[PDB]
Amino acid sequence: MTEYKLVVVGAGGVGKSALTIQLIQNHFVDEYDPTIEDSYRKQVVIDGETCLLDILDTAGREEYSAMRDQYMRTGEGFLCVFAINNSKSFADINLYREQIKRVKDSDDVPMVLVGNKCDLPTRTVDTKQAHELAKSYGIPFIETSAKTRQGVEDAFYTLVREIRQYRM
Amino acid sequence: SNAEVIKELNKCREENSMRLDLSKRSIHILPSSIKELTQLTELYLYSNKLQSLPAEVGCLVNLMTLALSENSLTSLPDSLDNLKKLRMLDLRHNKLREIPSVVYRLDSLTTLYLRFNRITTVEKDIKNLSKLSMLSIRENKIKQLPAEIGELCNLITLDVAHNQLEHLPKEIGNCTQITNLDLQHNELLDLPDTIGNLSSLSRLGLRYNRLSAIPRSLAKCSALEELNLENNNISTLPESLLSSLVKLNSLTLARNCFQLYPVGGPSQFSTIYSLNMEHNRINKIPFGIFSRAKVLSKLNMKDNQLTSLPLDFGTWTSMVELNLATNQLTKIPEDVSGLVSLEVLILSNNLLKKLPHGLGNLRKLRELDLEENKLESLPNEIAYLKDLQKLVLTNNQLTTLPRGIGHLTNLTHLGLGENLLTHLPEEIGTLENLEELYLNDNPNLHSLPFELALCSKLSIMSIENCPLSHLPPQIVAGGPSFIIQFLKMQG
Ligand SMILES: Nc1nc2c(ncn2[C@@H]2O[C@H](COP(=O)(O)OP(=O)(O)OP(=O)(O)O)[C@@H](O)[C@H]2O)c(=O)[nH]1
Ligand SMILES: [Mg+2]
Repeated sequence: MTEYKLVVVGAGGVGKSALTIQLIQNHFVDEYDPTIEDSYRKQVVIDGETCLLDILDTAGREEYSAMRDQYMRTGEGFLCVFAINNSKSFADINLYREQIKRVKDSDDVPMVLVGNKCDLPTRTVDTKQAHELAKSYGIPFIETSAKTRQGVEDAFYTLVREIRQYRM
Repeated sequence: SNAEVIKELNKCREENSMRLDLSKRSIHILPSSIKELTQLTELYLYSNKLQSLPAEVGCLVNLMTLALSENSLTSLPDSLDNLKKLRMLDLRHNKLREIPSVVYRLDSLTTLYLRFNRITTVEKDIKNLSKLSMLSIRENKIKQLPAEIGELCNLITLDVAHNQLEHLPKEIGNCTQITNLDLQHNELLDLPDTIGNLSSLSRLGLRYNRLSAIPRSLAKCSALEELNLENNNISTLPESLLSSLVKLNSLTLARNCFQLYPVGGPSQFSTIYSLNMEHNRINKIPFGIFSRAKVLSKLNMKDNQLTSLPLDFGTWTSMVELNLATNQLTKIPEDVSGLVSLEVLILSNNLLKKLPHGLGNLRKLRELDLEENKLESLPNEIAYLKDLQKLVLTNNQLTTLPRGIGHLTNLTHLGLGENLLTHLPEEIGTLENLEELYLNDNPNLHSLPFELALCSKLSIMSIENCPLSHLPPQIVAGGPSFIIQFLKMQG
């Protein structure tokens, strides 16, 4: 069957592991355990297609982020994740996109901007900024919440659709 | 298979690529022909079946990244000294009983992952790897760290979680650049006082140890965002500790010997959004202890010695989730009506005979658990909990439900098991979103209301050990769907 190699990048603590496990195991991880790397293979049906998702959960902290270039080099689509209560993580979004564009050596790379932790009552990132930023990249933007599962399927499935457009 | 292994080695040197990726190829023995690939700067061999590395790998002098995670290596070739430019060494998920002697000689290493191994010794030669910024020996069998740990003055993260450390060498206070120190799931009996030197320390894992106290010098780690001391032998906190951690988001003193609240007054909870104190011996919550905790939204007092609540407990207006399970509470005060921002209220395993009429003022309440109490009656005011979705009343003395129970238009879970209950109200039919109705172990329930069929989404239901003698024995012998269709007929 068809496979989609997905990579989740973003600053440390934004929710990359909680989003993946929410999609893969249908539950919210409350504890924080920093990631070096974690890989998953999960079968799912998107828009009628039975396909296999190959999710690579990368590191956000820099000291953990050794070998981040190689993980990005093999991925086909990227979830660029930031937390809406962490303005530093949203500023880093442009750094992750440029690092992806250079390791893949391509201008168009299937990519989706993700704003996590929308369940939180107070935020520090303007949704108007994220829509504007993703618009200038040519990629979609999706507000998610790994605690309430809001938008979690939307994020990964939209990325898969962006990979289809690339292959087709 | 092996066909791609030897042929892609020639493919690498023909392309003259500075990167070889032989991962997930089930490789058992790396062929010696890799000595020709001296232009390599990255060699990825993770997720294979290697048990040893060939000596010829020591020819790759230009190597900077060596990924050997998820293998079965027990040592490394002593010829790896020639890799004088190696930066990161990933050896996690292997079978090492000690750090290979050659790794203590790779003084250019900045990143070293030894996670998930059987390592028992950290030699004093670890001081040679002083350019390290990340040292992860998580999930090993290490019982002691040498004092030479203090010469890794570039460390940002020291991950020694899931080991058997009984003491931390006091020289740890010399790794000033540390922001992440993970010591959880060990056997620490105390902590060195020099821990206050790590002024950049923002994340400190101490849970699941044997600590009996916290050094007062921890007040110098004012960058800490979370203090989680779960599962220890601590009873008090040093003077002006919690007030000093001006960036603390959550405090977790669960599973300890706290018989009283920590001293400091209300000024020590002015920054936490959460507070977990479950599984202790606290006999009273101090009056006014939360008069300055204006962001505290979650409180957990489960499994303690609380027999009553403070008089100003009704002023906890910023509380969203409150857990008072497993205590000796005999009464809920009427002042509970002031907690208008409460969304989850857990009161299971207490001595509650009845509930106050002010309970109906919890407009935001979404989940109410009262399992294993002594409830003789429900207050009529439960009808005004418009936002309630889960009500757990299992194991009580309830004989009747208030007829207003049908006003719970958002109720989806109703647990009425292990009660007396002579009957359900006819107003049960207005519970539109009801989905789970547990009625098991009700020896007095000889009938079911005919209006129950109006609950369209009612899928899960248990009726084991219920007489239901007014209903036919053949209908009740079937199951939930049998009585589901039976009630639709007569109506
Ligand atoms: N309220 C809320 N908290 C979240 C959400 N997602 C993650 N968290 C919390 O944020 C913390 C970070 O979670 P992770 O998913 O491990 O963050 P990360 O991206 O994997 O961090 P790194 O491993 O360092 O890259 C965790 O403690 C979670 O409990 C969310 O959607 N809502
Ligand atoms: Mg992670």
